[PDB]
Amino acid sequence: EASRLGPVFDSCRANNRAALIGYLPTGYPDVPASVAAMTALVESGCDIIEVGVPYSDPGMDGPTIARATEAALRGGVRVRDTLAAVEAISIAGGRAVVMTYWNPVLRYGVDAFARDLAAAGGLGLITPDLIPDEAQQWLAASEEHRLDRIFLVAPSSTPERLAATVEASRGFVYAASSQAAPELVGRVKAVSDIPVGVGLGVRSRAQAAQIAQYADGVIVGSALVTALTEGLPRLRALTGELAAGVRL
Amino acid sequence: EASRLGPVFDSCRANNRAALIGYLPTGYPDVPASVAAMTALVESGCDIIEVGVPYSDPGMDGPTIARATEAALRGGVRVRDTLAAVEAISIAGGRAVVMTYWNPVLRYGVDAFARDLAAAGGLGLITPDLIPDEAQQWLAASEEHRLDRIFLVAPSSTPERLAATVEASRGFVYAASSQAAPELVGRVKAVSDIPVGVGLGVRSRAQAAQIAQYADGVIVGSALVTALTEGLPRLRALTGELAAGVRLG
Amino acid sequence: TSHDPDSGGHFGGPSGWGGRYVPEALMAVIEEVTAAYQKERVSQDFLDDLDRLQANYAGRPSPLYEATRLSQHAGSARIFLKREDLNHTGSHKINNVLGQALLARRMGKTRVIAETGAGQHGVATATACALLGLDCVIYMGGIDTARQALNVARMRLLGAEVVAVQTGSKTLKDAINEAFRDWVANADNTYYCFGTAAGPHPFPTMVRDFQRIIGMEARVQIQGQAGRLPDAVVACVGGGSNAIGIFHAFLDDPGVRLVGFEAAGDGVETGRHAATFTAGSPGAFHGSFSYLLQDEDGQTIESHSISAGLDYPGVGPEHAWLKEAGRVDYRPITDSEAMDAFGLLCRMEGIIPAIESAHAVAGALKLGVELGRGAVIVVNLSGRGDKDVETAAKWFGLL
Amino acid sequence: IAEPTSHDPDSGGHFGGPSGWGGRYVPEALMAVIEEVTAAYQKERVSQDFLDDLDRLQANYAGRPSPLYEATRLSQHAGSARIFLKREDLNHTGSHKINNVLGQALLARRMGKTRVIAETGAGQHGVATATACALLGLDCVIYMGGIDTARQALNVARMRLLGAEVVAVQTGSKTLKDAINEAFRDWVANADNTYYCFGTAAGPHPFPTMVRDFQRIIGMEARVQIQGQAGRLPDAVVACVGGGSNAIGIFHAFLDDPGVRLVGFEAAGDGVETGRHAATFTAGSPGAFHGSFSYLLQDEDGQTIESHSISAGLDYPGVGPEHAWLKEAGRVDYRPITDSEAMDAFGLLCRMEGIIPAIESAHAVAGALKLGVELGRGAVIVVNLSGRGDKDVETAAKWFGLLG
Ligand SMILES: N#C[C@@H]1N[C@@H](CF)[C@H]1c1ccc(-c2c(F)cc(Cl)cc2F)cc1
Ligand SMILES: N#C[C@@H]1N[C@@H](CF)[C@H]1c1ccc(-c2c(F)cc(Cl)cc2F)cc1
Ligand SMILES: C=C(NCc1c(COP(=O)(O)O)cnc(C)c1O)C(=O)O
Ligand SMILES: C=C(NCc1c(COP(=O)(O)O)cnc(C)c1O)C(=O)O
Ligand SMILES: [Cs+]
Ligand SMILES: [Cs+]
Repeated sequence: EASRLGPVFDSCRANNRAALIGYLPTGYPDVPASVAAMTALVESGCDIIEVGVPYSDPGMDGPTIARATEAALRGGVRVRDTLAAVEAISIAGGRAVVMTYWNPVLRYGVDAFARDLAAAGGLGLITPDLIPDEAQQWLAASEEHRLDRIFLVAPSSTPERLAATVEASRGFVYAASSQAAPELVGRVKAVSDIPVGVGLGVRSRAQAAQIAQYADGVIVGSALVTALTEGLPRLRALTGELAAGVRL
Repeated sequence: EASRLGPVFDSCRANNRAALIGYLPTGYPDVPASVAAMTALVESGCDIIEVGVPYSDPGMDGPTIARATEAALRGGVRVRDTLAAVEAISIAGGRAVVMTYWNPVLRYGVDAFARDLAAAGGLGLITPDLIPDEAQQWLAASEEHRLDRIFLVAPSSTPERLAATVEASRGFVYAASSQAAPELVGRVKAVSDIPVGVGLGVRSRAQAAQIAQYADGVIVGSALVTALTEGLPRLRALTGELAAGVRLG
Repeated sequence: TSHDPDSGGHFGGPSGWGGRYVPEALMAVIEEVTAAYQKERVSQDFLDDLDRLQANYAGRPSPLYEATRLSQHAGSARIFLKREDLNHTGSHKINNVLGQALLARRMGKTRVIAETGAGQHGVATATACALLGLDCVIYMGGIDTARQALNVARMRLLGAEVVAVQTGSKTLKDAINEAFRDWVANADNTYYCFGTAAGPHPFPTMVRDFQRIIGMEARVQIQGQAGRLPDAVVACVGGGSNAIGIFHAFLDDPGVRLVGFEAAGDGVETGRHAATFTAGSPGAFHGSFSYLLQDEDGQTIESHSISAGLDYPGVGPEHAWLKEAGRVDYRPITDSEAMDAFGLLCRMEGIIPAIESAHAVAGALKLGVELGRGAVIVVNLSGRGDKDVETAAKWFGLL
Repeated sequence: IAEPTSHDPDSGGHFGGPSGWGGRYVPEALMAVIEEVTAAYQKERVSQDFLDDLDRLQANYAGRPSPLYEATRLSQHAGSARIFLKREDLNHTGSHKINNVLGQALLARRMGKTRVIAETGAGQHGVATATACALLGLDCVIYMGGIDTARQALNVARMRLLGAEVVAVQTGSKTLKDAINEAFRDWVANADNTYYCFGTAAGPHPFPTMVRDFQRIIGMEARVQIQGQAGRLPDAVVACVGGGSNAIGIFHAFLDDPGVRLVGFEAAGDGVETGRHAATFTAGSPGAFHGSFSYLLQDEDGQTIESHSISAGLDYPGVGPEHAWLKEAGRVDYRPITDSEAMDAFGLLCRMEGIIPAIESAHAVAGALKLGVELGRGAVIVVNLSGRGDKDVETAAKWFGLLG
């Protein structure tokens, strides 16, 4: 019927706010600590948890996240560790999706990974290096196992491809990126009513507030990794400030 | 008429001996010391003195003479210093020929150098890098100024070139070089009566007497330079040993 | 040709080799380059400029030479060397670069970036950017800037900026990553001049098309010089550009064996190699679905080879399609084997080859023993080894 | 067919008179092996089987014909003249030297020699000799000046990988002229079994003629290529001049074209007035040197003045005799180009055309730029790009501040 994250953005609509989407990579600084930090995000006011799968060649990731996934892989993080983190978030009451590059999914098996992600309580998959043109396997698995599929749009996206990408998305659309962020969100709002998340290197409460004026969800990742590196209390306080900014 | 060095070999062959031909380069260790050493050669029994003109790129010179010619050049030796060496040898009663690569002669002027060499008392010119094929100017100046012309023959010389080189020479023929040396002298004396000198890297009386059996002259160069490096007394001693070797009875 | 992918860049239908496994942020410029290539590949003005440069500037055609002094070392077979080592800059890379450099100019781009491993593609790219007046930036792994330092200075003299990549394995794999990040940011005015037959559509097809001239020339030259088609055509395979270029003219000749030789480093059983087909498995990497060295979770295994050009854990998707169809076999060649063929080609033929190309000769020697006397084997000599002289002199103890 | 005999010397090797340029200023100890080479070359130069064996290696092994590229982006710095680069830099081993080495190596096999010696300054002739000796199974020994083994070290290693023995000459100026002196000493001692593969259009007869005849193909090809691309004969043909092989090679086909200027460009080093140069025709005089009578740099007594240049291939105080004859007859003009002028042309060719020339060839490119200004708009100038600059990359990088 509806998307899995559909009810989440509705609850944010009634409360006159946007959703806080928090990214953390599995296994940084280690698997027990990362899962402890991800649970802290739920207790600190994160609406959606992006659980990242550390990849050996992350082309789309900035330096804060890239060096954190390199350390997780040096520590020996496995893909099964991410599914173990989803189950932990779901037990703690949180709502988790998985952001991964596509080759780990191919190695696992697209259908098998979707099945195991759903059984852990996962709600969807964010695919930064998979465009709809190659997602035939993923579309079938997304329907079979009732998982949302979050594709990325870009400021450079041609009108034809933007409409094709939105038409192929369930849950919300990742608007990855001046006036570039709201203008891109407006082009998505003009072809569909699907929620739009915005990732813009958010660092402060003021920045998260400026984004919530036009986006249905605010995506924070690098700033959470930087906080977790200083300490787990710093992440708790920073997540709190981010939880307040989305309600303005 | 006869060559300039004719009477010298005539006297040696009459004394049952060979002519001792000594080489020293002009200006080693310096110009005055080299003239002192060439005079010493005359005093010590050298029948002919090969006054060497140091050249910047001497392809025919061995390591001992190469080092000495570089040192003489660093000291500023000139071609005009070689003519002064000949005057000094003529004054001391000696007999001087000049050994030189051809380019310093061309730069001086072939006729001019021949005129000035004979005026200084020189008797001939050894031309190790001048073959008779290119020696038209030298042949004319040589007949004009009554100078001997010593060309070189090698163990590899063809019968045609050997006969042509011996025909072109006056005074003596330089046989530059084991049994290759006496076999080469035999090829020259098969076509002509001209005296033959043998350069063989001689360094002792035994080797000097060994050559005097078949050659008309024994040519010593490197061993005299190595001796001069040790000093004039060593040079006189070595020359005395060689002067005894070129004699047979 | 009949061996082209579909509109989405897929080889072979259900298998799905190739395609476009890239972020949406690159789709606007990737479709832009695709349309520009489809338009200019049938433009006589563009074809006349490419032929004019290949002839009067690059030095084409490269000759085909029978190395008769190698015959006794190849089981009395007849080794024919396709002399790509004689091209301007000194490798096959100039063929692909001259096509894409002209294309960048046709598209209005003002900046050209490129990766490089051995430095040959970097030097070729820097060469064409100097010729056409383009801004050039070359990404090169820090390890490769050390062991191929000659080509770094050639690039700098040609007016190109060189950026040393220190992340990852600091080799060809990581230069490509950074050059991809550069393109994501500067796609408005930057053309990515890709150096091998890999990457997302249209690059595997386009690179092969610009390298087809090698095999087309070879197929005419072998018939004139030998009176028949060869018994086998072999080349070395890093990403696959020089191998696909010499293979393509021979795909539809049923009696011609096609063998690609890949770097095996210290041996495949050692984990210090780059033998993608021998030890890899299907996966998506650097924009295409192909074979690559990957662990049980799908993480890219770092490769190692004495040759910088073959030190790459992936391989072009058309090769994966040719391997699946059985049209081409792919075999490993170790560092020791390649260096023996290196020294042998120096002493027998007076040709100092690239260590990349030396892998093909080493494989050719083994294939000559297999096929016997009189067998004709055409070898792509992909580049000369001026960049490798210091490496090789240390290998043979000449310092 | 073969090649005509209109500009050749007499039976003694003399240009322009029986006592003029060239000849044989060699010791008698070398005359046997020189006559043997003269006889062998006279016999094989008219043998179709020999010319076939040579053309076969030149086409399939060395990559001939070399192209003729119009460097359009150089026109601005040449008074809007049209520069045509004869791309000898694309030959196997990277220079024109391979043209002459292939002929002489083939000849050394026809003579039954088993040992080949050669001299080298820039390393390009040395590499080409070791290349042919590896190809034809001959033992190879290369003589090189110790100063040149340092500034052209890339070629030293290439020669060793090809199986040759490299000997560093420490006498004299430790450059090209001293390598030749040492190779000469080797030949005198081993005239019986050894072939001397001389690498330039100098030395005693028959080498000035034989080297020129093996490089004639450059001018033969260029004369055809330039008429097909520019529609007419060029206004001038230019080349750098060390010993003179690459110049005489591209010059010869144009000698009988009265409208074609010929300009050779020699190395002027720091400047002809500074005493640190190699401008043999500018600051030299006639004399006998390295087996021939020609021009050389020499003091008042006749001693060879040591030469200097940033290019090891032009660091030679002498020149070939056929160039002396052409200079006296007025057929060819010879002009100096300094180190700084060459390196400007070097960097310009890199920036504008993507060709990294040899520093020797950069002298020719610099001369062409100046000549273009004199002739003006539309003039057609052919330049012999004698070699590539892979050997000079470290020298050029220091010059342009890409090191430190
Ligand atoms: N997302 C993502 C990925 N990290 C790697 C893939 F797994 C990184 C990546 C993506 C794209 C490429 C690429 C390339 F190699 C050549 C060309 Cl011409 C164009 C490209 F876009 C390279 C690496
Ligand atoms: N005597 C004497 C001279 N020392 C130099 C001249 F001044 C030395 C010499 C003589 C001859 C040559 C020569 C050469 F350069 C090339 C060839 Cl192929 C053959 C040669 F024989 C070289 C140096
Ligand atoms: C990596 C590049 N070279 C690879 C290479 C290869 C292998 O690349 P292919 O794309 O597999 O042909 C073969 N031969 C030579 C001489 C090479 O330089 C480069 O120069 O950047
Ligand atoms: C001296 C040799 N080379 C001289 C040279 C020259 C001058 O040589 P000529 O004989 O003057 O053509 C020109 N160009 C290149 C690329 C060269 O290498 C040598 O390497 O032995
Ligand atoms: Cs590979
Ligand atoms: Cs000169």
